Parts: sequence; structure tokens; C-alpha cells
Amino acid sequence: ASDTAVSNVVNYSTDVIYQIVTDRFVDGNTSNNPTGDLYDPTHTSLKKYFGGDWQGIINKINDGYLTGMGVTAIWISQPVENIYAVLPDSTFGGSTSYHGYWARDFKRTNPYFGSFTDFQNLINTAHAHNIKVIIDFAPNHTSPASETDPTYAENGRLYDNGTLLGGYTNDTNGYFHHYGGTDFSSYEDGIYRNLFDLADLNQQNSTIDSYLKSAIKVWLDMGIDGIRLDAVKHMPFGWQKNFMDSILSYRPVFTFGEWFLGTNEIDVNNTYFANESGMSLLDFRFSQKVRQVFRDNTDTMYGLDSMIQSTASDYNFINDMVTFIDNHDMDRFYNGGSTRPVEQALAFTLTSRGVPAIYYGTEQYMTGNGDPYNRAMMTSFNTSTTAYNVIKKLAPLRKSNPAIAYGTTQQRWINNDVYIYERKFGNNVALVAINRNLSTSYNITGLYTALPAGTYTDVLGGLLNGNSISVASDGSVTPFTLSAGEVAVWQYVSSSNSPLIGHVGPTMTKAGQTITIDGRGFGTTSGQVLFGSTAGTIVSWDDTEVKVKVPSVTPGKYNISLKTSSGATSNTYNNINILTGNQICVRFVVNNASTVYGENVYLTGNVAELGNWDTSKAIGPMFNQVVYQYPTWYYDVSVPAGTTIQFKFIKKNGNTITWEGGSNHTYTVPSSSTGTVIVNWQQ
Ligand SMILES: OC[C@H]1O[C@H](O[C@H]2[C@H](O)[C@@H](O)[C@@H](O[C@H]3[C@H](O)[C@@H](O)[C@@H](O)O[C@@H]3CO)O[C@@H]2CO)[C@H](O)[C@@H](O)[C@@H]1O
Ligand SMILES: [Ca+2]
Ligand SMILES: [Ca+2]
Repeated sequence: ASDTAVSNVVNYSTDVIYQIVTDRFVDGNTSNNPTGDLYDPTHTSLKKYFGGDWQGIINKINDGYLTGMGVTAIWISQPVENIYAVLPDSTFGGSTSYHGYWARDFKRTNPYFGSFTDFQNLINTAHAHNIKVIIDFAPNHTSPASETDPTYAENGRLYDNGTLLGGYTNDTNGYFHHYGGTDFSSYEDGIYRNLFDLADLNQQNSTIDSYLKSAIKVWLDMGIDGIRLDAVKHMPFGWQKNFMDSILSYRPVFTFGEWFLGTNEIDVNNTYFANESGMSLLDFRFSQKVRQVFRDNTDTMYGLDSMIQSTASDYNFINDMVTFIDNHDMDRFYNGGSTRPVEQALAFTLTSRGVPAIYYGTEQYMTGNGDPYNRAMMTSFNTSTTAYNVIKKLAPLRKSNPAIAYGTTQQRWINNDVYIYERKFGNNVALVAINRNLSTSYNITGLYTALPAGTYTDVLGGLLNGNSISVASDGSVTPFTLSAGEVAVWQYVSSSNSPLIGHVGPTMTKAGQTITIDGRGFGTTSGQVLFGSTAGTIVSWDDTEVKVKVPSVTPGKYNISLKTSSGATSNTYNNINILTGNQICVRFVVNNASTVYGENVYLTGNVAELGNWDTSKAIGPMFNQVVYQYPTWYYDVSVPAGTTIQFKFIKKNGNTITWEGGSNHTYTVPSSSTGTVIVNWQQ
């Protein structure tokens, strides 16, 4: 099998995701439509059900709309059962669960979308057409509730395959967080507090932890090829890391979370998450910058490049970052005026690092500022749009040009309006020229490239006013004019490659598991995969793909390297996280840990999951507000189940490290349910 295989659910670098808002796409079956207040046949009441269903998607697949576009994957709304109540709205006079973000039963389907049967047809049909199916998943909450008024909505009631677990009011079981609502003041504030009025789930609760894990297996069993975790910014890192392990242990599938970042916003917690959570993230830094440059004009091409560079240093796995120019939460990219800007944003995105995602209707020039104006019904299905063709032409490149899929990014020419970058993966190359100026042409001189000597034509076929170029023996390019709004794409696909690792998934494993190595020039005869210096067991060997079983090495981060049967050594793919064992979520609590100003408390310990006594990699700074109040600190950490750990807390400020006194604390991590440890600061 090849990395481009639809069966390659662990890699998305060569794919193109098409984000669909189920209800607003296509009503393939009217018989399943809602009745009364819920439904709106007219499609004018933006907060009501329109009738979009899985059958409608199936139709768009079978009819060639999506396929003809070059889309290799689809990301649909949460398939789980939603509340049935019609919330009050002043503007739209009615607010429903049309979006599927108000869960009611994570073990059942949304009757309006279809049945498990209709879901299967979707999965199957999609697969038969070589399209991967991604689903939205929001384990952070249920629905909008009011502790005071159990008469509001459905009180955020949670069901387990029909049987009620509990509501928001009278939550004797402690399934929810009754800490009020978040104001985004702090990281901890937005975790243990309500996201708006949504009933916050207490994943620390054994029942909830188990429920959520089993709930996901239901869908994994349905044949899904990916998951989009909702509000990963509103749940504890520890629990999420532990949740990921359960998924990857059951059946690995590409997973990416939603960590909202504003304009010019950079969050260290966000970076750490993407680097340790065991899941990928939506590239908000990318998305927000692209809009600044191509849409709102609040930054230059210089800002775009710096984003490309800073991004590449922060993220350990940039090839996994899910890019995009807009979404159901943002104002539609197209905001009137010229359509050139969108196309340039699409082309840039399609040829840039990571995994591109396209919001439904982008190719239709759909407009709409703010929710729910940005969630209008599918306008038209015209395949003539310049935007529709852009995707059609560029999408496939991700499969044909490994440089576009896993290659690096390097600037070759840049001014305030012009950006000429180059994607390189060995000998394979891709050169893209963009001129944001819709009225100014530029004379390009002094340009150099890795493109072999010769004459290159535009892959876009002049679609965006692009043309051909000539590269000299010294990689120099003949001076040319970059007309206004021009977009050109030149490439060179090598005929022969050396061992080159482009991708590795998953990035979070355990000894005995199987990882998939994607790249080029591995050979047809089995070679050797090494986790540092320790060789693994080959499960399958191909020129572009290698499946290997993780060796029983010391749990920790490892660097992957390949070795063809001919002795040729590949490049290394670093920071593969090898855990100690099955993860479990344990809450650490330490009392009487008073500190000075600017001093925080951290957790260090016996295992890799605990940093292995490395104070620089200590867990924290620990929390001290919501659940527990200072001087008592706490934190949700993922640890190896059934393991006896030795730990100790420390205080860190910036230039000082105060360890806890006495002997190390000892604890045996549970095997099933979640756990909690409470200790007192040793002097
Ligand atoms: O040869 C010395 C010089 O070479 C390298 O410079 C290259 C730039 O890195 C590259 O950006 C490009 O420069 C263009 C600028 O992007 C643009 O602002 C405008 O000024 O046109 C320039 C083209 O001349 O090309 C040059 C090479 O031609 C290298 O990076 C430098 O450190 C070094 O000084
Ligand atoms: Ca319908
Ligand atoms: Ca939460």
C-alpha cells in the first residue's frame, strides 16, 4: 500500500479536506427532516434545521461534484444525537442543534442526519470513491443548560445509548462542572468552567472518562478515518493525552483538535499541546496570517513568511498542521470585490505545508460574516468557477509531488506584495510565485531555485495569469514579470529518490504497536527501521511505505531512521513519543505549597510521563484556582496504568529550583478508572 492510500488513515499530508456543515449542504432525504419549530423549509431562519443530511453528501459523491474537485477527504458535523429543544433567539427567533455541537447521546446518531445505516452508506460510498471520512467530536460538554432553571433547554442532559445518566441541575453524581462560566482570563479558567452556557463535562469522573472512551469506539467501529476534537483548549491536557492513547490503542486514526488563536496570537500552551497531546491541531496561526495578508490587508508578505518560519520551529510535526483560510466560526473569506484574493489564498494553502481544509462553498464564492451568516445553504454546484478549477488542479499535486506533501519551505524572493517560496523534498521541487497586488506588476530578477536547468510551465495553465520560466545550470531564473494578481506554479518531480522519510504516524506509541512510515525511495526489498539504534520488526515494506512494530526500548522520545537493503541511510524523523504503557488520568494534589511572587509549583517523577526527574520538563505550572485553591495546587496528568510511581513536587520561578523535602512520594496508578492523589508539601 501507498501513503496516498485511502486506507492510510494515519497520514493526511497528501490529502485535501472538504469541510461540510451537514445541515447546510444537501437535503438528500426529506423524510428525515425535522417538524415544527425545528425545521425551516424556506431556509431563511439561519438558526434552524434546513434538512441537510448524510444522503445529500452521498449524492454529491456519486454525482462527481466533490471528486471532480480533487477532494480526498470530507469533514462532517458531529454525528451524535443532539438536543431537540428550540432555544429562544431575539435575532433569529429560534436556536437549534442544527450545528450538532449540543450533544445529547454520544452513542447515537442524529435522527435528522440519518441512522447508523445511513452513516455506513456514507462511509462506504466515500471509501468506494477514495474519500476519507472525518467526524467532529466534542467531549467537552453536552448542551446549553441552566443550573437555576432545569426548564431551560434539556438541562444539558446526558444519555448513554438511551438511558439517562443525569442533567445539569441536581447533579448528585458530579458528571458536570459547577464552577460557573469562563471568561478566558486564564488557561485554567477556560478548562474547569463553562464554555458559554454549555454544561461542562467532568471527564475526571470515572463514569465520564469511561463513557467518552466507549462512545468514540462506537464511531471508530463505524469505519471513520479521522477525528476533529472540539475545544481542545477547554479540556485538561492530561485527560486528552490519556484519551488519545485509548484511541490510538484501539484503532489509530489521524486526529486534530481545535485550539482557537486570534490575530497575531501565539500561545505556548498551544504549542506544547500540539507537541505532546498525541494529536494534531488546526493551524490558526496560518489561517489568521493568511487573512491579514490576502483579505484584510493588515500585514505584508513579510509577515506571511515569518509565520511560515516561526511555525516551522515551534511545531514538531508541521506536516500535520491542518491549514485553512476560513471556517464556520469565521467570516467567510470572500467579502465582495475581486475574487482574486480568495484564489491566491486557495493556491497558497494548497501548495503549503500541512493538511489543507476547505470550507464548503468557498469554491462558490459564498459570502457571510459571522455566525450564522457564514453557515448558509449550499448555493450552487457549478464547476466552472475559477476557484473550483484552482483546487481541481492543485489538489492532485499533493499526491504527485512529495515536495508539496512533505517538503520544506524556503523563501526565494519577497517584497511587500510578492512571495516566491520553494517546496523541497530531496530532488523534488515546487516553486510558487504570488503577487497580491491587484494593480502592480513586478520585475523579478535575482531569483534562484533548486529546479533543475530547463524550461518550466505553469501548472495552473495560466489560470491565474501565470506563465513559464527558464532555469539556468546554476539554478538562476531568467528575469520575468510578475503581473498583478498573478499566481504561478512550477514543479519538478524526481525520477529517482534516496531513502527519504516524509511522514510518520502515529507520533504517540507504545512498544508492540505499529507505526507507518511514509516517504520515497525505500526500496522493494525489506531493509531496516531504527528507533534510535534499536531496530524494529518489519510488518510491511514498500518503496513509499513501511509498517513497523515498536521495539521494547526505554519509554521516551525517539528519532526514526530508515535503512534500505542496499545500506542507504535515510533522514531522521524526530520526536516520536514512546510511552510507558496504557495511559490513565490521575489528578495530582499537593497541599500547603505556598510560594513567593512569580513562583510556581511543578510535578516531577519516576517515569517518562512525569519527565524522568527533568525539572526543565516538569509538569506545570500546576493549577490553583477552580477546583482547588492556593496554597493547594493540582493538575491532571496522564500516567502509565498499574504503575508504581515515585514523584516529587518542586517550585520554579526563573532562576531557582526548590525541591520538596523528605523522601519521594509513592503511588500506584490505577488500571481502569481515573485516580487522585493528595499529599502535603514536604519541607
Ligand atoms: O548573493 C548574496 C546574497 O544572496 C542571497 O540573497 C537572496 C535572497 O535571499 C532572496 O530573497 C532574493 O532576494 C530578493 C528579495 O527577496 C527582494 O526583497 C528583492 O530585494 O529582490 C531580491 C533579488 O535580488 O535573492 C537573493 C539572491 O539574488 C542570500 O540570502 C543573502 O544572504 C546574500 O547576501
Ligand atoms: Ca433531510
Ligand atoms: Ca471544560
